[PDB]
Amino acid sequence: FRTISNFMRVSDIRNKIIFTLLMLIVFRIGTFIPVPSVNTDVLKLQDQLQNFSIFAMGVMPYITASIIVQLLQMDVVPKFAEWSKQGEMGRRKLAQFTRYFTIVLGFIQALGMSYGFNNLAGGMLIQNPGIGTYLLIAVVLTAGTAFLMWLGEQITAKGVGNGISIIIFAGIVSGIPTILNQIYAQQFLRIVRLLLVALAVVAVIVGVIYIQQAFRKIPIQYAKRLEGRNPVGGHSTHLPLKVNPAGVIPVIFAVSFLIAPPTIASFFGTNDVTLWIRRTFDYTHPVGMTIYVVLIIAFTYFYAFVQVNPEQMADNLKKQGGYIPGIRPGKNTQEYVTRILYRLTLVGSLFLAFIAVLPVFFVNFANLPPSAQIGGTSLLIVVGVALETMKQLESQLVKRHYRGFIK
Amino acid sequence: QRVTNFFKEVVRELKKVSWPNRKELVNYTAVVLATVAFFTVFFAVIDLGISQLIRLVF
Amino acid sequence: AKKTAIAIAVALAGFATVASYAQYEDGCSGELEIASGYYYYS
Amino acid sequence: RTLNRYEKIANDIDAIRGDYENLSDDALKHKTIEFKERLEKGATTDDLLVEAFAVVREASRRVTGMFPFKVQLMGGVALHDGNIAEMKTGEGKTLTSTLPVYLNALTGKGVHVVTVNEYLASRDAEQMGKIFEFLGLTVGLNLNSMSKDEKREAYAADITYSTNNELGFDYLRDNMVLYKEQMVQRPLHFAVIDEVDSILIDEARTPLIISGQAAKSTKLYVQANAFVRTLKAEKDYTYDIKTKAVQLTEEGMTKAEKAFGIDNLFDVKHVALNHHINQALKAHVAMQKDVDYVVEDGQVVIVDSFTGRLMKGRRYSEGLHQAIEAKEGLEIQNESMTLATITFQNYFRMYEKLAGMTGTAKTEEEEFRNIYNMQVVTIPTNRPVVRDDRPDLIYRTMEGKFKAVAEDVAQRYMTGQPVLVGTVAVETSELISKLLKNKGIPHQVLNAKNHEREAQIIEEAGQKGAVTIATNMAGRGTDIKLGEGVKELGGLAVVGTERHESRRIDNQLRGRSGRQGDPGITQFYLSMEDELMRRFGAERTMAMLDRFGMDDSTPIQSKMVSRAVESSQKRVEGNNFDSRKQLLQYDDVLRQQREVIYKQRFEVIDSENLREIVENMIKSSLERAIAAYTPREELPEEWKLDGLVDLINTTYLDEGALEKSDIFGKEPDEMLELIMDRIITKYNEKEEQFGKEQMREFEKVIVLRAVDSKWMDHIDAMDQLRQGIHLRAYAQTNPLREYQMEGFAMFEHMIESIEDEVAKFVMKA
Ligand SMILES: Nc1ncnc2c1ncn2[C@@H]1O[C@H](COP(=O)(O)OP(=O)(O)O)[C@@H](O)[C@H]1O
Ligand SMILES: [Mg+2]
Repeated sequence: FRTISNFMRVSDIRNKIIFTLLMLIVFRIGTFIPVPSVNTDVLKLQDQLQNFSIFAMGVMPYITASIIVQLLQMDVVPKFAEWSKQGEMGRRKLAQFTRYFTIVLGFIQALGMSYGFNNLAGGMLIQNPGIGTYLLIAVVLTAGTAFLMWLGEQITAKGVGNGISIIIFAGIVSGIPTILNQIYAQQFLRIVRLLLVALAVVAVIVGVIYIQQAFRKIPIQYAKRLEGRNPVGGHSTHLPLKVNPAGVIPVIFAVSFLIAPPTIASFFGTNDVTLWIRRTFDYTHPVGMTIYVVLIIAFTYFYAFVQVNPEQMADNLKKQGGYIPGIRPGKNTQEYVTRILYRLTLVGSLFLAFIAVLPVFFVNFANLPPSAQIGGTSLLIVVGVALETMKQLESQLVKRHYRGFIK
Repeated sequence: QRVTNFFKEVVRELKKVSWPNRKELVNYTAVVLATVAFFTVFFAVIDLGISQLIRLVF
Repeated sequence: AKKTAIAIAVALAGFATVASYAQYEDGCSGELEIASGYYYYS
Repeated sequence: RTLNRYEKIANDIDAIRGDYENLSDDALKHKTIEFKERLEKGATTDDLLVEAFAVVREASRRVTGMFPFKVQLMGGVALHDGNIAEMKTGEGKTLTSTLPVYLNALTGKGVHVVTVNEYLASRDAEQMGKIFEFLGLTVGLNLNSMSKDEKREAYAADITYSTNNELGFDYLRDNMVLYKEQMVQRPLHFAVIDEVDSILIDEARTPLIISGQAAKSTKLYVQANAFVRTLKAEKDYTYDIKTKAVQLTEEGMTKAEKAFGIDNLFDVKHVALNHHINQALKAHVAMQKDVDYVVEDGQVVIVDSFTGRLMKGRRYSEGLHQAIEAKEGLEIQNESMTLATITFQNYFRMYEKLAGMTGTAKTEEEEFRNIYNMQVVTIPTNRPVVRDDRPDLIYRTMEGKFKAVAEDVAQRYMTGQPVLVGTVAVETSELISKLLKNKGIPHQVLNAKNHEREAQIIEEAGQKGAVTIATNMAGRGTDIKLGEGVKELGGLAVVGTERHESRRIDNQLRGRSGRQGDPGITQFYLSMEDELMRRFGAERTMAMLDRFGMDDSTPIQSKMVSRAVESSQKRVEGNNFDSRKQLLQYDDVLRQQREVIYKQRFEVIDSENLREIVENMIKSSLERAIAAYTPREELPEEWKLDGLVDLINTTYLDEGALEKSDIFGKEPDEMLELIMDRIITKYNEKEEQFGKEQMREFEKVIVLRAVDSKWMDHIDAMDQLRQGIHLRAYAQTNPLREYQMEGFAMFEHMIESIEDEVAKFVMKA
């Protein structure tokens, strides 16, 4: 195709995309190498009824550490409030504290994964279940996490785009070749059902891009024009608000807050109230499904009002610059944009709930393998990073040529 | 009732969002299917290659 | 207010670690989100 | 090593200086002629380096008696290599500028030399044009007083001296000529720059804006400022002193709508009125008189807080200088549409080769490599700097700080050596004056409101027994002199009121004393109650560890806190470097668009067969018109070709000159070929009665007025779009990327509108 040919004729951009493909090669050979424990054959023979590697935890502690620091910017903390107030070196100090917090958080959660393996099965235990080889496993898992985030730091500077998001893309789409190898190993519904499934996948990708790439343009007008000097100028200044501002963070919240009550269900008592609360807090069946939907909606509202907070934005438009036509730049603009976010994050909430409940209500009506992942996080991450990378790359060909009036 | 006129408010505000057009929609769909197919066949080729290489090194 | 967000962040990190003792439904991931000049006339 | 290369070239120049003696003025002009003919006969400038610098060295000896040291020779080689030769104050920077100017002037193009003001331009032009016109090279000179014929004679000479402002205004007025014989500058070859740290770093985003045809209306300015003189502080407007961000509150907004008699202030109808209210309110709340400007004879003159000096020629932007002139009852120069605009970094970016000496370029060396790809060579001095640059005595309580400032200058003045202290603002100079008058010490105060006696005070301020208080802590052209007694004492003593956020101003203050190997002592009596320690406030630890060991805040000569405040300077300057590195790549968009359309306007005014390019513009306009009214994907025979033939009959052809069936049902390529053949026939029919002269004058005035008007509109619209692109981050997009894409879309729409205007006006004469 001629777009890939246009990137083929530009040596610097094709050097950067070859750099990204080689860093994904580094990511792959980091995934294929085994762990120092001996239970790799055990998890191969069992199947635990996801996989396990040195990159098994992934960036998930760095995501939740970024969410922890962006929640403790809301309170009265003079330290982090002043680091956020400081423009550049407060941001770097904040990011380095976030790196320290995610490496200690991954270090304790790898120990938690070892303890959960011991409480799960007696085959995936180690020869010293209480003697500290778990610290060595935690150090090598956090070393893998540090290697992949340093890989992301390399590929966000020398490579194409958002370095964390490209390797998360790479990890999340690396299982669909196993799924498409499994689909005809289980197939033998002959084809009509498979073309209907492919049509529904293309239709839900059209739905997710039509919801995701949709902005609400509030036209802000800086006062710094002399209207008696020139004819009318800028319509090109506005405030873009998304339909779904939150992202996948509410879906990850609902995963966290519906897998946390199964620890209380992993009490040693295993009582009848334990089996009943485990039967109510599971979302493959409606009693957990409605809790999952309502908790997604609640935390979409919460994380919208965290990251696109109307009071901080209304103060940033009051201090340096200008206003919205008809609306005073104080608290009236904050009330106006709070109304706007009330009307947008409802649709973003319903969207995340619908797309996060598609896999359960999809594998039922298409009884084809239960490990297949389309929908929810599995769909939004791949589609958002995939088209954001091309929207980053196609902004160079417009830089390349200025075709004047003489030609 | 707050619910009915609030629903009217939401359905009137959603007609002011800058939705993608049909041609940019199908451009985005084509490029996202191209990227997902390109990276899944790149990952299948590297699966086969690294599997043969770890067969070689045993 | 402020201690409400403190409690939400602490309970979030807490139940994140609690679900992260197992995380048996994993494979999901996450993407975070004065002026002078020299003027001259004619 | 570059310094080994410089010293071996200096030794070669000294050996061939031993070769060169007792010739004639006729022999040296013959040397000039033979170096020019050797450059004509295949040889390059680097080959003739040693002989040319020997000729300039001996000629400077003959003319002015002063003989260049090898330090000046290695600095001249480092200036000829295209990069910057940093060398300290008092070492002859103009007579090390005189060497690569002569070497790059023998080629025959136009060498420029940049100073900071017309007085230093005239001084250097006289005392170096003696040396240059000892050898036959005609040296011009440039002012804003000269007319275009005198300026064309100046640039048409071999070597021109001027300021940076006049070079910039001559470039932007050569890009608005109507004929190639009106423009004054040659192709831009070379420029050494005096004080590169001020001309390419501090003044590196200052717009040389050429305005035109003012609006001629004082009415809204005087109404807005007469209204805002009736407001009360913290009841009608917030004001925070750390960042001048004066802004109305809702009762102030309501009484503004009351007094101006309007329904809503924050509407689209009252944008200019809202602008004039905010600028008058910023003018007489934020801008205090003798700390932010100074009134002179009929005009406001800007003072800043970075440097203590005041800028003569500047104006404030966005309509604030008019609000200051309206709050002081003066007469106002009105506002206009800008016709052109360049900065100092773009102007000196688009030369061919440039260089220039300075005093302080290390932090700005790691700046300069990113922008002008020039190194900074630290030139080793002639005589070693023997003055004492002692570490700074730091302690809290600014009253006690000023007390030991007064005690220090008192115990200096008991011995009798002069002391030049360095203040930042006017009020700290006032407090030092009130202390030193109460100590019985006579002195002289030199500020932004006592600036008429600057030459005499800086003349007699180095002599024995004279205390002076200077506000400009970086002295560019002002030179202290000292003879008897002061050399027998410890030279001029320097006292720093504070330590700046930039080390360059501090080093410029330190470099006033140790000139040409003379004694000196400097101090920076620094506080903890100042803005630098407020920005770098780790208050509790340092405050307690210097608080338990105190006696009325006794001074602490602390090397660890000296390195800590050096690290504080490095943090502030890293932040400044990152800010300039962001704003540069925001500026490169309009830089590239301006270079493209200035090159194409010079192609319009330079070439002689322009029927081809006007035919191409009419072809592109006509092709876009038929592509608009013929949908590319839709089937034919619904394409509203009646509207298309109406558009052609009202734009290109006459009213009844194009019919219905002759383009009916055919393809767009052949129908645009038919319509372009018909406009070529109409074009020759229109041409044939004034075929050669008046067709070309009419063509050129239509094309140039269309380019000028659409470029004025595009400057305005890119300004507004760069104002409003920072709000794009509230949808996680990249603001730089959306700026780079929408500036390109707007520039292509601009070129489409240029071609439409040129086509319409040349086809409807
Ligand atoms: N080789 C030399 N021999 C004698 N005097 C010199 C020599 N070089 C420079 N000077 C004198 O030193 C003075 C330095 O003034 P200036 O060059 O303006 O200072 P700066 O180099 O700090 O700009 C000049 O007036 C000049 O006459
Ligand atoms: Mg000088």
